[PDB]
Amino acid sequence: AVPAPNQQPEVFCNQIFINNEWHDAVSRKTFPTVNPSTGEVICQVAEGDKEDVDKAVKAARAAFQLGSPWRRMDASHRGRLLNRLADLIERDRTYLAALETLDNGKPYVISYLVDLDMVLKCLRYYAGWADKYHGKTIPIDGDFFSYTRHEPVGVCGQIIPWNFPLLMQAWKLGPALATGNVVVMKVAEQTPLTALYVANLIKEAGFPPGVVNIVPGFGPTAGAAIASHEDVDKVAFAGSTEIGRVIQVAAGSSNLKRVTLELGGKSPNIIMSDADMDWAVEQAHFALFFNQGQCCCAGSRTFVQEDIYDEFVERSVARAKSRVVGNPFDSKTEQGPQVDETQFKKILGYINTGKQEGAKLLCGGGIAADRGYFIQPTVFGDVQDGMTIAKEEIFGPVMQILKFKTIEEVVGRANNSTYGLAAAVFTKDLDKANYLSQALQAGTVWVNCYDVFGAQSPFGGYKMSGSGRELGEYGLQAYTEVKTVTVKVPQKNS
Amino acid sequence: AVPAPNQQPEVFCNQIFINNEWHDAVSRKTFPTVNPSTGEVICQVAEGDKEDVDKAVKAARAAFQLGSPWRRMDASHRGRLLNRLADLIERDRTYLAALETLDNGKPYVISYLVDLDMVLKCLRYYAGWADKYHGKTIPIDGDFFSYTRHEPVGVCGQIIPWNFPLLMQAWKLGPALATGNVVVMKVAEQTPLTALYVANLIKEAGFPPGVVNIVPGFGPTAGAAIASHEDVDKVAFAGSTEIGRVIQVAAGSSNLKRVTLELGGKSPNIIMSDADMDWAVEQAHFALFFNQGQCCCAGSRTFVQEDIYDEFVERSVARAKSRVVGNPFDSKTEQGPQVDETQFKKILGYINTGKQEGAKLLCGGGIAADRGYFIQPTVFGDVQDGMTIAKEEIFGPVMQILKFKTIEEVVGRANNSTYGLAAAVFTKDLDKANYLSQALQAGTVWVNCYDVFGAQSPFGGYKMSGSGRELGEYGLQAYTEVKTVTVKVPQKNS
Amino acid sequence: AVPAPNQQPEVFCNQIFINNEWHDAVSRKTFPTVNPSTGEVICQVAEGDKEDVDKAVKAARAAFQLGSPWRRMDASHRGRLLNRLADLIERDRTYLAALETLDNGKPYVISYLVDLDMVLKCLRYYAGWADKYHGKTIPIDGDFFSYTRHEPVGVCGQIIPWNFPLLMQAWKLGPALATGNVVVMKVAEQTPLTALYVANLIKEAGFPPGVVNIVPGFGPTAGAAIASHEDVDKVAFAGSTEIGRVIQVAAGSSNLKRVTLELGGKSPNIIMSDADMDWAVEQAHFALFFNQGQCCCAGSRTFVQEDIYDEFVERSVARAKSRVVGNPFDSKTEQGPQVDETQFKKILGYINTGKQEGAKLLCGGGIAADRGYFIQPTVFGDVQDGMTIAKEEIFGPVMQILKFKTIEEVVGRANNSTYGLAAAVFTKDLDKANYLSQALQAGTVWVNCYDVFGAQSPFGGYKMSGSGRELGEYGLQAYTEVKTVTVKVPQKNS
Amino acid sequence: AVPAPNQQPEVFCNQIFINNEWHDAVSRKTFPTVNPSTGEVICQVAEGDKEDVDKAVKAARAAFQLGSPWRRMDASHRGRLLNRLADLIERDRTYLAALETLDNGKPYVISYLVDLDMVLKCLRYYAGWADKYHGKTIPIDGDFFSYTRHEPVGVCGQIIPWNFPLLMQAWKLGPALATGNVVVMKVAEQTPLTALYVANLIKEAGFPPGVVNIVPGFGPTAGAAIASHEDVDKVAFAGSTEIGRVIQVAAGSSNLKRVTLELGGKSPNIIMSDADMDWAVEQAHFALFFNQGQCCCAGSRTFVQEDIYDEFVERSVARAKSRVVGNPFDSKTEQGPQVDETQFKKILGYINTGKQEGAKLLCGGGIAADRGYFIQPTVFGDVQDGMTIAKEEIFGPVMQILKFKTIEEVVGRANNSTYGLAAAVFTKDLDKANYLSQALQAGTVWVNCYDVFGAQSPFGGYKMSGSGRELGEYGLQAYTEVKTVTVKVPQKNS
Ligand SMILES: NC(=O)c1ccc[n+]([C@@H]2O[C@H](COP(=O)([O-])OP(=O)(O)OC[C@H]3O[C@@H](n4cnc5c(N)ncnc54)[C@H](O)[C@@H]3O)[C@@H](O)[C@H]2O)c1
Ligand SMILES: [Mg+2]
Ligand SMILES: [Mg+2]
Ligand SMILES: [Mg+2]
Ligand SMILES: [Mg+2]
Ligand code: NA
Ligand code: NA
Ligand code: NA
Ligand code: NA
Repeated sequence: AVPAPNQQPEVFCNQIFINNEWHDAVSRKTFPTVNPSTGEVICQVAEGDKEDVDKAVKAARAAFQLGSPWRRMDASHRGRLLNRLADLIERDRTYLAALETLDNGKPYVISYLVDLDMVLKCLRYYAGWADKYHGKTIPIDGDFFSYTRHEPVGVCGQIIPWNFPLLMQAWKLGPALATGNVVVMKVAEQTPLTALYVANLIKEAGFPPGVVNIVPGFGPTAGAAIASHEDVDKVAFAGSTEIGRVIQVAAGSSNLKRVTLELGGKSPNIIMSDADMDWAVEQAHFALFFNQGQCCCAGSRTFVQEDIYDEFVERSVARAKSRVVGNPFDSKTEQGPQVDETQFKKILGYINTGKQEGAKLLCGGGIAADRGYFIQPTVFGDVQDGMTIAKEEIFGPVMQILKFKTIEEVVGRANNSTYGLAAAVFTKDLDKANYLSQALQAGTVWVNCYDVFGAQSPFGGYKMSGSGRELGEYGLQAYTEVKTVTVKVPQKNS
Repeated sequence: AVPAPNQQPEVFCNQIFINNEWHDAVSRKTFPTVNPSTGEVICQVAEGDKEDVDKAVKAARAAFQLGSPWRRMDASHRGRLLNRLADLIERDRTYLAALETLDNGKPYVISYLVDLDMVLKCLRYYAGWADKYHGKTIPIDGDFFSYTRHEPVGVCGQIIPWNFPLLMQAWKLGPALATGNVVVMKVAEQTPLTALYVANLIKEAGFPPGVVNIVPGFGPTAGAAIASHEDVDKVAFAGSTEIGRVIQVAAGSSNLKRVTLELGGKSPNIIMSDADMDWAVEQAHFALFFNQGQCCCAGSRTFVQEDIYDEFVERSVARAKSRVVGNPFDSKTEQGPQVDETQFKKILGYINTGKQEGAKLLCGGGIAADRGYFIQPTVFGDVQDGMTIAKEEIFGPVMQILKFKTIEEVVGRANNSTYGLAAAVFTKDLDKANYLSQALQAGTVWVNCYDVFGAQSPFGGYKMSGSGRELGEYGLQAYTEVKTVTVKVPQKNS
Repeated sequence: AVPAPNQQPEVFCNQIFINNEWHDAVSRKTFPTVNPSTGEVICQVAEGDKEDVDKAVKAARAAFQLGSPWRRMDASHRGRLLNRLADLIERDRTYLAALETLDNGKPYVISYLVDLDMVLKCLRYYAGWADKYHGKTIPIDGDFFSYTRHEPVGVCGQIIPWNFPLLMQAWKLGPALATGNVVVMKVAEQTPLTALYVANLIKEAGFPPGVVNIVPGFGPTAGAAIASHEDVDKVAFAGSTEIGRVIQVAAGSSNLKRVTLELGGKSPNIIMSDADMDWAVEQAHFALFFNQGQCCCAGSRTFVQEDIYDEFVERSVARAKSRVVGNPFDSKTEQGPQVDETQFKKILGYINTGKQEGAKLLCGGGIAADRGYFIQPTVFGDVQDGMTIAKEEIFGPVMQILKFKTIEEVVGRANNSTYGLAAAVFTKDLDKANYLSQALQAGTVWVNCYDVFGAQSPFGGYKMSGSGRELGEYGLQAYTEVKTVTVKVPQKNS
Repeated sequence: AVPAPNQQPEVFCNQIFINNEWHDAVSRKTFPTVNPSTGEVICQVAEGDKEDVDKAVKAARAAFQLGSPWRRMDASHRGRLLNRLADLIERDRTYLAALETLDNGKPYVISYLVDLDMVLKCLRYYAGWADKYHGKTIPIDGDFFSYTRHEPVGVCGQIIPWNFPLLMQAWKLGPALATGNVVVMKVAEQTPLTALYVANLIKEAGFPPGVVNIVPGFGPTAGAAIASHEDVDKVAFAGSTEIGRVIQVAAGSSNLKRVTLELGGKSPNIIMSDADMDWAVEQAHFALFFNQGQCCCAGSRTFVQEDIYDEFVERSVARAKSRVVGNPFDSKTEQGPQVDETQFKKILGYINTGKQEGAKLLCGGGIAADRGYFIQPTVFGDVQDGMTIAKEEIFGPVMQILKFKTIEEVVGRANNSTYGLAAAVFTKDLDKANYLSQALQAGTVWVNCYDVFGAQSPFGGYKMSGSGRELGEYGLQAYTEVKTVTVKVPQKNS
């Protein structure tokens, strides 16, 4: 059951979070964050820049000093603290879900039942990892005792996007804190509010000052300051490919900090002719339109086998037409607005391109309301591989349907991409399922499902969709620095 | 025993190795490689460049295609092929040890008993890993079966330095081939010969064409072409910090290939007053002077507790004065020449630097012979933390001895460095050992020993000494791309 | 701080727990449980036998059926329930600590600060494992996909002793429940009360009926019924070597159920001449006297190097004399009574044997009070390896101090035992600690400490002290049945 | 190709193997081993008894002493020695195959291409494990460093059966030796010869004296001596359920040695109506008839969906009717004789019972030759779950075919067995494959294949088919004893 939202939740936190305290920017500058449903300013937010990052990194560095409360704390107690954070987030769930919706635009029902659930499950999962990521004892040649310590990497810069503000925060904080790192987080200018409120809960949970610092602000300013910082040990970036490149170059040009990236995709969703029709149609709809189409791994190339194409297309158009666009706080609403005017206008431009390049417009194609950034659920049929809308990440409610004949054809066409974040296969055949799931060059392959995230199972890109993995045990790798200790012993025995 | 060397081994391979075949550069250009003991040209070698790299990468890509012999091959069979390569290397051990000495300058006894031994152990270790690096089955929420595939990362560019030509080749090839990758290797222009001979053995072992491709040539040409290549999935680099940066920048500016790095160090070797004096002196000598000082993890800061400083220095100077410099094919020789003229001059520069900034010249400090690139074993005493010779990698037979009072003091001074590749502690005390091994910010901490490498134990840098780890199970992480497969099932049960 | 105890806590649960309900024994029989401080009956408890075990196993089996709530439950939710259970135990901590003291005899301060803390930590540790114990994907030869499912073993019979009633229940429930198993637990007749109260909390926590079943009763009846049962898949037993044998025999004679055992010990505690004297003496006191001497891994052979023997003994005797025996509810009490009259009499008999065989009685030797099962802290000096008190587990406040000369000697003497549960080494020397910890034939070796249990570190016997390990990741092995699934695929690729 | 066999290979080894030397039985008694194809004696073999076992155990215990060659040997070198043993077995492959066939009865082509191949692959697989089975470093609470040593279990008794003499030896020796254990092996009285020759190869490979000891002889004599021995640390037994009980009982009644068992099966092979008919018929035939039906995990309940029952049965009969029985040395022979007269008679007895209990005899059912233990490939139709031949392991060329309607029905019928060694599923449907592999209570589930063994994938029984797993990483668990070392440190940091 979903509790009634406060459709205008109060903002308590809108500043820079350093040493468990709230600070204005050194410059005293602020920036507006907008409600995408109305285009109205919610409030002002402190505009962190390089000087503010510097304060945060110093705070983080001090928290990480040998002998500090956070360094000496039992690993099991890091788990306790993550679990306490989860509880606090659960206590403030109704509030946080409404705040998420206000700033981001996604339906409140979804914020509550999906985002907040996943946030809670991610943190509780990683709480369990805190005291279980063992190093090794190693049967080295000669008279030595050799072992590894799994130590934290240190000061971790974490730059996150706007599409799942709370969940992305949890994805980054969970594994970092489980392994005893400290954090300087740069949240998206489009959606700083919920992450800032969680910083209040981080302090309430009992985390030592400087363990988590949050600098709201812009990319080329606050973001780049972190990526280029001489005392940040590790950077994790989620967002556009373009800025992914900027991050890796910044790391190379500065102190050679360790780097992981989660970037976009143009993920293919493959519907074989022996698929369950109703299930396939609904899941393809979900795969594309989920979160206003603002999902890294959106199924934005829907490949359909020729024998079922006409039927699949018909049922897909009908479903897009029935999809309820409106006020995210209304319980009927399935699709809220796009995050901002920039994305709003980029999506419309993609639709213009789709039309002019000869794809068949089957429904939508225009603005869904005269207020806020609402776009009609749009479906293009007879899409070809060379078309812009088949190549570029649109990040909106714009569906691409492409026809194919053979299993070998679809494999090569799905893989003919410099992206490789995810892929999906809809089929009842065992061999086809296994053939495709092996042959597909993607970080995740869903079979008869889509967008199934589990804190237990890793996620990340092939090719230019990123590097490294998040979630599961693998999510701990990039947050661990490995030390070998090799000790001379009187006489080594098995 | 050691078999008598051929002091003038014949060169059989001096071209570019692609698809198991020997090729001239497209340009037909060649470059001389020099014997550092005599300063004379050994032979000419094909000068690979961008167009040659492109050929090598295309061949590697072809060998990596789905359904190729190398992709279809049983994992256990990759292990078989690695064990065979090792057998052939051992067959040619005496020849290869001489050729290594000729091209590189290190003592033949060392080439034979150390380098070649470690090459064999590395390959045989990784052979064993071929069919054991499991993925996971994962108890994900909901009605799903979730698992991961550990796939190869793909086309792997490997750019290696000159200080351990054969050993670096093996450190790179072992884990890459064990996990089913394909390789484009750029060997050092100073030392191309031994690795080109190994390529012949790679063909003899039965490796499919395109699996290993070797392009000798220079850095800004051949190496930069690998680093910037749009179809190289992963690059591994070992060398200078300067070029490390370039590599990471080129990776970021191109296709976001995955990057691991092994760079310099200024590793602290800490001698507590309770250490075994005779042992610590001899091991501190080895820690610095091993391989003409040309070791990434050389113990180039010798911190000695004040109570034993005077005696420690006296004994170190006598040991350095006794160290035999000469023809590396002569069995009495402890120390051969530096690798080339560039390094020779660089080291002479650092020696003069040390004298100018007021470090106490205790022995050596000059050119050791007329022909070749021989330098006297040199010891500086009363070295201070702020001195350039205390901060910068010298990569020559130049020893720094520093004085400290307390264990807390020495931790801070050892850690005060942008480098963090290795460290060592000499002590009889349980608590001192554990306190320091924990506190030292280094990839490897040796206790009462130095330069102890096991194929089983990982090695790599903290901070600007690099990122990632080689050797052990950890050496397989960077050579693996992870894929999650999540499958809808009728009813998930435990 | 420690909350004031209720010295007469009320009993709410004293029946058989099956399907989340309380039941009398089918025979309607009850047995008294006694307060060992007074010798007086606390209450009657339902006396379970074969008929009751049969009901419990059937409930367990039904709860374990494919498609049941417990089988379908997300592994992450099993973790939620374990965490909920821990929260509930924490809510009732002061009550549970007082009931533990009432029934067992251990000091309330210790029940509260140690046992209850460890219980909480054990369950919260295993909660985190629930969704993390991955199976494998395996690169088998040929055109196959091969993986392992880690399934629960099934119906687990758990027979637990009286010395740490709540803690042993947690050691058993944590791993078994985290892995999705179902339990029939036979608690000790001396200490059934606290475990029965926890069953109320298991129900309250929301564990499906039949998942945990608890049958109080005697050993030859209820316990043997579990061991011999044709539908119990796995038995874990903790107690005497003698009953350990009965268990393994019963399992081989019935259905070949899987068996793990934790049995007695005669663990050596080795004090080298370079040990810290004050610390060594205090820790050797703790090592022996902890929990009224009633600890499986009690340090019951104190080997002291001859040069420090005289002083060590003198201080140990002083410490044993100052040790406060009395009412376990009084804050000053260090030592409570022994658990029952049988143990009481057995210990006094072992004291007699010590006097008879010519060990030097240095303090204690008799009863400490005229009411309750209290025994004086007793120290024997000059113990010899052949004496009964040096060979057999006494399980009481009786300390054996033995003299040795060399490290080689003490290794042989320490390992000359059919037991091998634990051992310790007290020394400042790095090499001695490494030499000894390698050489000692024991499941746990402590260095400069004793009785350091962590939920993270495994615990278990060598030789006749048992088999298999509890705690840590290893504690899940016995609760897992492994299934290989091997699937034909069109064409296997790496 | 397959090299021509020597049809009367010479026996070089027929004694007891202790300390790398050949010994007569203390009693000087011998027993004959018979060629099952002719019924004639091959040679006499030393008849080992209790006293011979005592000698062997003492040799093994001496080899296992701390500081011995076997104990001090580098883990990597144990690997080298396993690899050398494999090389020697391959050298002698053609002879061993012929000798295997002479003593066992299986076709020479199978001996050469299957058994010998698998032996080589198993030994080489485990050679790679030797230096890779790491212990753990553990982030325990408090100021402690805690780690685990993976030490060998010790003296391992290994009692093996007669169906895969050479393969079972490798399955036991591979993991035991990889982890540094020592072995007392008791080979089957029916097939002692090939194992004794391998012992000669174990000496040639360089294994220290006492590391592997082999005692030929009878079960209630030599086998029981091993199971009851006070100085054997671990027993592994493969054979009947009946003796499996005896082994577990003896372990319990003696020194509480660790026990793993691999016992019988009545494995279900389930053919869904959507299976590939031609493939399933052939694989069902293989599943049952392989190795003269003498396979632990034989597909001895063939469940066939009603819609395809008639055709499947017809095709099965045609294949059984044309299966070539004859001289195992003839290239065309698919099926040799049963191993001995006792087996011969028991199988014919089961054929009688099958007829008597109302199963439809469709082909075969009698003796195939007038000398040797040759039985006609026999197929029973319309088998019911209640029939003896549906319940008991026949271990011969006797196929049972049962009819089913629904997937839910077949699950209950398959699992209604005290056995659970293996199962198979033949279907083209994704969901049915996943539904069944999860639901079936068996240690291995094959999908669209059968008898797919890989050194990489674990094998072992559920229920009364045994406990523990052989092969893969899992096969090392039983050969490892875990030691925790927990060290007090001045100040624990992450
Ligand atoms: N699953 C298998 O791998 C397997 C193997 C062989 C036999 N079997 C089953 O057992 C039946 C009879 O065969 P079997 O009698 O040759 O097998 P078995 O179980 O009696 O003997 C197997 C091994 O154990 C030894 N052994 C026999 N009695 C022993 C005892 N009392 N104590 C210790 N060791 C003892 C034997 O010498 C042999 O080495 C067959 O029909 C078959 O069903 C199963
Ligand atoms: Mg941008
Ligand atoms: Mg350079
Ligand atoms: Mg008893
Ligand atoms: Mg028998
Ligand atoms: Na906003
Ligand atoms: Na050279
Ligand atoms: Na009691
Ligand atoms: Na025989």
